[PDB]
Amino acid sequence: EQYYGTGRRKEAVARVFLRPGNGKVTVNGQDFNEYFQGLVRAVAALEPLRAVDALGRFDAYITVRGGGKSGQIDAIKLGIARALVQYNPDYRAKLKPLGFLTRDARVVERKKYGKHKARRAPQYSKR
Amino acid sequence: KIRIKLRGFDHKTLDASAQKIVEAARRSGAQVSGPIPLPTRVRRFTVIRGPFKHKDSREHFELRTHNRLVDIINPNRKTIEQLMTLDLPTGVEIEIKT
Amino acid sequence: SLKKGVFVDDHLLEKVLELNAKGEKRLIKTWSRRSTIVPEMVGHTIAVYNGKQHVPVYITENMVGHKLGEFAPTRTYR
Amino acid sequence: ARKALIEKAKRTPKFKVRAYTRCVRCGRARSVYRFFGLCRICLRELAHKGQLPGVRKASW
Amino acid sequence: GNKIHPIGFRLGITRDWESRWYAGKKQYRHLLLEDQRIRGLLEKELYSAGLARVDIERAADNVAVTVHVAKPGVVIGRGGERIRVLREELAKLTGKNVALNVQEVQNPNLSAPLVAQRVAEQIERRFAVRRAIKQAVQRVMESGAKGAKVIVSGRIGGAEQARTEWAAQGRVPLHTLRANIDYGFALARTTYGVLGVKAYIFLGEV
Amino acid sequence: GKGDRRTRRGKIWRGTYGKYRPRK
Amino acid sequence: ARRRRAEVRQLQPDLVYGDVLVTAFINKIMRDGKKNLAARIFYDACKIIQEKTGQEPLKVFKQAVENVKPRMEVRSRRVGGANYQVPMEVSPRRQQSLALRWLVQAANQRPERRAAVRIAHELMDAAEGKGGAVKKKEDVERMAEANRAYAHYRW
RNA sequence: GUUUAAUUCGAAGCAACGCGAAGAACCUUACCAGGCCUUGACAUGCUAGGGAACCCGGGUGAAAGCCUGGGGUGCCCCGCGAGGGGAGCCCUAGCACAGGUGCUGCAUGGCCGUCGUCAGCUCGUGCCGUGAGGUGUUGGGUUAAGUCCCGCAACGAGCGCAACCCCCGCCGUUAGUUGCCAGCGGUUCGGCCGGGCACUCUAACGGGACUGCCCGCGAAAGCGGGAGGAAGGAGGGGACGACGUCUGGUCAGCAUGGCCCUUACGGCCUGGGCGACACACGUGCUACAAUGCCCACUACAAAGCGAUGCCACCCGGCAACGGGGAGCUAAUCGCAAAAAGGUGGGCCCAGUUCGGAUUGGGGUCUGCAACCCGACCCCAUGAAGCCGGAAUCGCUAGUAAUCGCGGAUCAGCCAUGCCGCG
Ligand SMILES: [Mg+2]
Ligand SMILES: [Mg+2]
Ligand SMILES: [Mg+2]
Ligand SMILES: [Mg+2]
Ligand SMILES: [Mg+2]
Repeated sequence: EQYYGTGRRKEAVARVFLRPGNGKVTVNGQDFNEYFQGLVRAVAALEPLRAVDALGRFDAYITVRGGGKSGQIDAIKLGIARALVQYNPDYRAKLKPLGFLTRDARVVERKKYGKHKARRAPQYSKR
Repeated sequence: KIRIKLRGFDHKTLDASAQKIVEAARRSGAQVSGPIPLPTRVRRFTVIRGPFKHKDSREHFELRTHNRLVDIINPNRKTIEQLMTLDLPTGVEIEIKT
Repeated sequence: SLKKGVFVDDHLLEKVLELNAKGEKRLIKTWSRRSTIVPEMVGHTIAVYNGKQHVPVYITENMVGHKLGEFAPTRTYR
Repeated sequence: ARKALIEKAKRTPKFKVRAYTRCVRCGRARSVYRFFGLCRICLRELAHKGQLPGVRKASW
Repeated sequence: GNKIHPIGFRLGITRDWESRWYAGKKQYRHLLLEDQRIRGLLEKELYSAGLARVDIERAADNVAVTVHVAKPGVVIGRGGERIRVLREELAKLTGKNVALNVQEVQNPNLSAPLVAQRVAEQIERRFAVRRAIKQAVQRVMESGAKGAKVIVSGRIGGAEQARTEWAAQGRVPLHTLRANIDYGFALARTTYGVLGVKAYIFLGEV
Repeated sequence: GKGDRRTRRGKIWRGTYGKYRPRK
Repeated sequence: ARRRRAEVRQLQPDLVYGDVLVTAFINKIMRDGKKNLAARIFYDACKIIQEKTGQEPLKVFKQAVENVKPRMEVRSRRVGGANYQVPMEVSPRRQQSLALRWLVQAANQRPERRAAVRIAHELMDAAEGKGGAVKKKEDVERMAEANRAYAHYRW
């Protein structure tokens, strides 16, 4: 009666749950409209709809789990498309060529000994 | 019913043991939900390689502790015999809680 | 910061309370410092070491919360 | 002061006032761990050896 | 000077530890405490037989100690007035389940320390280094081995200088994991002083 | 001396555990 | 940076308008790793010329851009046995990147207490040809095309 | 460097200078001053007196040390008995002795750094040369690379690059004390419950990426691609550091030759010192502000840690904190509140509601004890600081900057430095 999506970027977790509704899109309660009040990338989290000309259509339950805020958004920009394909699989050639169906993994670098912020070596003094 | 975890710094000695315990009941009594892998706990120790001035060039060690869990759903009076009978394990410690 | 309770070293009272069975003298040669300047003792002079010698001072009413180790300077530069 | 200081770290004299540590084999003062009782030296020259259970060399 | 401890690089894989037991939180040192003197007790008492390894089996209360020596005919005693009295006289510091083993050795000259043990023993006596290793790194390879390497350094000839030495034939891929190479730690107190006798013995793969 | 013996300055150099911190 | 000629990063276009050029500028004003805090300035400025006049804040943006992209410029280069400077044209991509960083750094100089004020002005004042970003633009050409005589290297 | 009595020693361009220190209030401590001890603070062995062992105390003495006291009196060769002996342990005397952070890293072992993650170091056969030796490793091209290709009197290999190891990107299974109304039944409408294991998450083994295919280019390796695929040409980090130079660094982590010290160059205590300051440099910390600064309200972590410890919570406290005490020997309990973020009001350019150095007074908070030589907080005092010369530093991607969260030694103690996390 619905389709599920997974979305992990920058070690974030945001369970994505698509249903065929009309206009309910919230997150753990709160309200995605106003959970994310004051953003800029906010519209960018729902992109695979206006790019498929189908925003005024389905509905979405959302669960997030930890992770970074932008990483919480950028992961949502996946589980949408990382759903639907189960019984709505023709949603591909107007996505992957345009370039959405990818994790874009960019995990941080760990701090390393003998350095500072992982790659900034200390000041160097020949004198 | 009775509760046991399994703690070992090496999963190979732990998983096998965890696979070993299942033999003394799951093939002695009712089915048992398989091992329950806890998130592995680490004791992360990084030490300066050098013995003197060279403070950098350090090297890192870990004393990982792999924790796993097994719960029996029907404590069978005959299977428990098969437990203590298994006095051939490995260098791993386990506890029994109620 | 001397909280609920103040202090002063033991043999000090040995070396300073016998100075009052008759309100006694002033001469002394001891070895403590971290003690508290005793409001009940603003009437003597106390031998306080520095590093090589004991350098004392006449005690004065105002000296209370401060420590006996301040009147004996150590790093001879000033 | 090699064989003269560790002995002090036994009798426990003055109050909780001089309670410090001491590596076993290396007998070294600081850089000692309360887990192994070994200086950062007297640990490696057994860690790399292997007399230190589960103490592999990290990697991540 | 580089190349960190090959075994120290092995360790957590291939060759497993020279001991074996889990330990709890605050009982680790408490067990390690007397665990080390167990080894330290024998590395000059059990020596005249060629010691190369000593496991430690524990889990709780009972301790099983297994030794790996090549010449057991003297550590065992004329009938037990050694191996069975070494156990009893071992609890005196650690009242534990006194257990022992003695694993045989079919080919001594294939364990890295035993060479370095033999070399230092041979180095102590006024012997020809360069031509006590050449014989050695050959009889290693002779005993079915397939690679070796035995480096020593110190006061060769007692001269004021201190050049190391070489004696090797074949492949010793130290940097590879599956190689399985044992490593020898020796020591030689001498007339002039202290030496440094090492040894690598490649063995196989997979 | 930030974080040592007898002043008042600052403790992002001395720590605080065991110092005066709650134990039991 | 000697052998292979590297790869130009390709950027995420804007959401509001439909052009990479927009994002190409908002990330440029971004400081201290503060991203949303920058698009306000831009879009708060956008929502001024909408009220200033019937000039769309984008369909004008690009004109001062083409009023800040120069043509030919100099470059310091060592020859002979001392130090001189060499002129040339301008790489088109560089011409673009040169413009943006020219634009933003003109903000903080403008005497404006708030924020987006520092933005739109240097944009607008350069929409006809009387802006700071124009001065520093032509000055290079003033420092460049005055060196027409260096006709041997050039390449 | 300067000085004090001591300001212990080492470290010396790149390889020293938030380095040995991941523990300079006393001890740590190695330095100074004074007091005292000399078979000891330690180990093995012998002789003699008293005694077993071992607990407790006092006077004095700064402490140590010195003197003294009460008890108590074991295990083995005899003898019930008055009484002989012995092993261990302790104190007092003679010893053998040990002991020293004393010296030489230019006498060493081990360990470490640099070149340097540079890409080189070589062998077997053959060939050229009387021979040492050369070739192979050189030439063109390519790459991170002696990586690889063409050619080449050379052809192959070993050490090294890589790869086999670890963490992340994807997925499958196993397994469900975290999680879940994604479907239902009670809900103080909390995942609290019944309940379930797809999903979340966790940790074991595995498939997967090999220029595999296709459109072209350069013969060749290789290149512009493109599709599929999560990722495509090494996907991105870790650990791994060859032959060898630096007669490199370390007798101060340790062992050790040789010289020396042994009534002290050994040992214990109180105090003082490495924090001393006309100066100068190294590495960092806040800034010198409107993308800014305060106040109130409103969400998201990743990792790490802890029972004789972590501290919810209740009250008290105008605050660091105090009394009581839930839970947790640990995916449960907690440390723990994360900041930038969003809303809303103020401040409208000022030396400022920017910054907190100094300093007066006042506090709680750990331990025998907090002046030189602790925080946090209150009333303030509120300095220079308006972007910095010659120069010079790191950084090619989730990197740079910015914002915050842990760990490691510990009775307290050098933890804004270090190592990890987001
Ligand atoms: Mg391995
Ligand atoms: Mg992916
Ligand atoms: Mg050297
Ligand atoms: Mg601040
Ligand atoms: Mg407050």
